[PDB]
Amino acid sequence: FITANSEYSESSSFKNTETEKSMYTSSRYLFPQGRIDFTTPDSGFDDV
Amino acid sequence: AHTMETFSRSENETEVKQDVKAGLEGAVKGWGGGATAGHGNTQGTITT
Repeated sequence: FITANSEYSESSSFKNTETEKSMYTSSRYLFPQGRIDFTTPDSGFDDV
Repeated sequence: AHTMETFSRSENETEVKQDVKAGLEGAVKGWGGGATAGHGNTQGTITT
């Protein structure tokens, strides 16, 4: 004499992305010409 | 002149799935009935 029905459908979804980037550049141009010296009194040299 | 270039890359990917299902039914003297159930689980992972 009677019929009954029930349904229950549940769903879940999840996504997660993490991105990290890093860059570094270092340039050095070294163009020497020479060295200059001064004489300290402790050296004992006549040019002081 | 001296140039040195080094490159490395790693890719990892993982996937897991798991589905469960169940069901039941029966009737006596027309007093019928049924039931059903389900469950799912999907996990992914990408690492670069």
